[PDB]
Amino acid sequence: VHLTPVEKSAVTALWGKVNVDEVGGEALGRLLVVYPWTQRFFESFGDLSTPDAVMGNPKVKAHGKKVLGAFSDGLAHLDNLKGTFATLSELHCDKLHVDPENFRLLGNVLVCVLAHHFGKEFTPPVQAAYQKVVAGVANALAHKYH
Amino acid sequence: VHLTPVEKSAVTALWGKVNVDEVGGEALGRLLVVYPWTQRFFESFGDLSTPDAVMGNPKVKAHGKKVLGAFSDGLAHLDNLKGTFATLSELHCDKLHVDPENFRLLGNVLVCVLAHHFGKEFTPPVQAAYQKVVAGVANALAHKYH
Amino acid sequence: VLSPADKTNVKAAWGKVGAHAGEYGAEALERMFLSFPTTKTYFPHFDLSHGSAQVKGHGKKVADALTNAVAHVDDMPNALSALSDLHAHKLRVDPVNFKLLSHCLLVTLAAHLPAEFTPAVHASLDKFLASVSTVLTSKYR
Amino acid sequence: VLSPADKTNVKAAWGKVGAHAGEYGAEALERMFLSFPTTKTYFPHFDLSHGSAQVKGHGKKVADALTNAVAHVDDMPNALSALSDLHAHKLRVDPVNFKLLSHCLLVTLAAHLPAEFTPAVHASLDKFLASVSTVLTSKYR
Ligand code: HEM
Ligand code: HEM
Ligand code: HEM
Ligand code: HEM
Repeated sequence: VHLTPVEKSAVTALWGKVNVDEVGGEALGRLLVVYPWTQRFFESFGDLSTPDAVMGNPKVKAHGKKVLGAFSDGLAHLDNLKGTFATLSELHCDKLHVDPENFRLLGNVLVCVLAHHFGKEFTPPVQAAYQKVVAGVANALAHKYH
Repeated sequence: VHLTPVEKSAVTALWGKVNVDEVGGEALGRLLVVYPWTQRFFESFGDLSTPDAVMGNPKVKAHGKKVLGAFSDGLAHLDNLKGTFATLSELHCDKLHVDPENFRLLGNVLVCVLAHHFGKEFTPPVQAAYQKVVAGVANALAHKYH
Repeated sequence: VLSPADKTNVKAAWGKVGAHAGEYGAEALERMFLSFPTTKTYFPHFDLSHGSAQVKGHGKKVADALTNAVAHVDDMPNALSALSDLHAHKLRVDPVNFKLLSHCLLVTLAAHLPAEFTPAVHASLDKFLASVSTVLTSKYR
Repeated sequence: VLSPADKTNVKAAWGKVGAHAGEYGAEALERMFLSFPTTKTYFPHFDLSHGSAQVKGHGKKVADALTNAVAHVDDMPNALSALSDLHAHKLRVDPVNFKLLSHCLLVTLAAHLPAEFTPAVHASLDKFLASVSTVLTSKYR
């Protein structure tokens, strides 16, 4: 996907105000709650039967922080998404067997978390930029699937 | 776009036996029949109330020939789909106001039509080559949207 | 399917939306037109510039339709009858677009409801919006 | 929704598939794996080679469920209740993939039923596969 200079700037400026630990846990947890079929990759995380069980699960939080730490690295190089995520793309396909569609579901959940988190600061232009980024990361991550 | 020489020879060899007039009318006709909301752009064509009305309609056959004729022109320039369809992309957006989703629906209908017309020749690997072509063409036509 | 917990979650959140229905609907449309430019192909006759009174007016109508849906969460198909036909046979909006508006409605709600936009309410709202869209695209063919 | 003509077209088309249902089931699966590689993520334990006894075996099961769906076309939800639960609670295949398999099934029938795959039958089958997919995704959330 192509990001214009304004879009890239909108994305990183705001990301600088983000607490990756907290947001990572919110996003991954709300993913498992809103789209239940995603729990299939995390049966070993423990109890995920309820929203409160999912949200308070320490493994969910630890994992959210990890996926977002990698997401964060990709944001630092918006012009090289494919290359940055090439190895993880192979991993998710060959080792993890994760359907790329899950990358897109997490993307939209992330945008909702940022909106909830930032309130009026998450303006339409800022959201539009995040939607491009989120679609770009999902594409980069699904790029090595065969 | 991204086609292995084997896939390119495949797409090419099969397209050389295609009579765009016949398959064009077939493909656009089936689009309008299977996905009726696509008729929203062809009110001037007249009666499209029944499969028989759509299929025998002269304007439907005419537009089908044109569309498939342009598609055929894209196959002769697989090295530059975006460059080749740039003008048509702006046109479908600004003048015609066609939701890009339609190109994807037409691509899938066309694959079914090639399967129907060719039978056993349309092997699973030939289909995969065509799925990429059809997706690439749709992306080239949606690139100037804004 | 919408469970009793879903129904109470949607009702409570929309109750909070209240008199902001119209403005949230207008905001959702602007976020949609900006984030997913292709949706604009359905409004070629609209003044789609920033702050358009036409987008605002439409936002109110879309808002009112949803308030009505919440009020008839038990039998939406019969409450959204005229609108389903409208979109299916007059407007002919490709089904893929309903997901886009729903996403933008959720973001707008998240941005305005800090207290009530909990993971569970978020799940209920998403389920609700998918059902409304299912009712609206039920007569396409 | 499925009209009488739809039900009539499905039954006519499927009845012609007959004893070939298993083979077509396997061909659609193979076309899916090749055209849409992401679908293979749900079959990591499978032998996905061309001619795989395992793909042939799975194709037969899918074909049997469809033959059963056609037989109880009027009461698909109840008829497919257990398969719906399986996908919703155990397999948990993302909804998007159902459209990919449906397309490949349709491509397989087209390649095998020259005379039967008319525009009207094509539409009816697409609607049929869509209803089946919807039933199988009814219990996800
Ligand atoms: C923004 C997209 C995402 C990024 C950047 C990402 C990144 C990562 C990273 C850094 C790892 C660790 C790899 C290693 O151990 O070397 C990983 C593991 C994993 N990811 Fe992703 N991920 C993302 C989305 C997803 C999604 C959507 C799911 C599925 C719903 C998922 C499921 C997994 C699983 C099951 C693991 C293995 C965890 C374990 O070892 O227990 N990931 N991911
Ligand atoms: C492979 C995809 C397609 C190609 C290559 C294509 C090509 C064309 C061409 C060459 C024209 C004439 C442009 C001019 O000189 O004014 C055209 C017009 C048009 N196309 Fe597209 N098109 C495609 C898909 C679609 C689809 C799927 C629809 C909508 C369901 C659509 C709707 C239209 C309409 C409304 C016109 C105007 C027809 C008229 O003037 O009567 N096109 N297209
Ligand atoms: C969440 C679902 C939606 C709701 C509740 C909704 C509601 C409405 C309402 C209340 C109307 C006015 C009907 C009347 O005049 O009585 C309408 C019109 C319309 N809708 Fe929908 N709509 C929805 C989704 C969509 C989507 C996704 C699009 C396209 C991106 C769309 C495009 C249109 C268009 C083109 C009109 C005509 C507007 C005009 O010309 O004034 N709608 N909708
Ligand atoms: C046309 C709709 C579908 C039908 C009728 C269908 C049918 C079936 C049937 C009958 C089984 C065998 C159940 C058993 O072992 O008792 C099954 C299993 C399964 N289906 Fe579905 N299914 C559908 C779509 C899909 C799609 C889209 C995917 C994913 C790409 C999928 C993935 C699976 C998987 C992974 C299994 C387990 C196979 C194994 O581990 O041996 N299904 N399905």
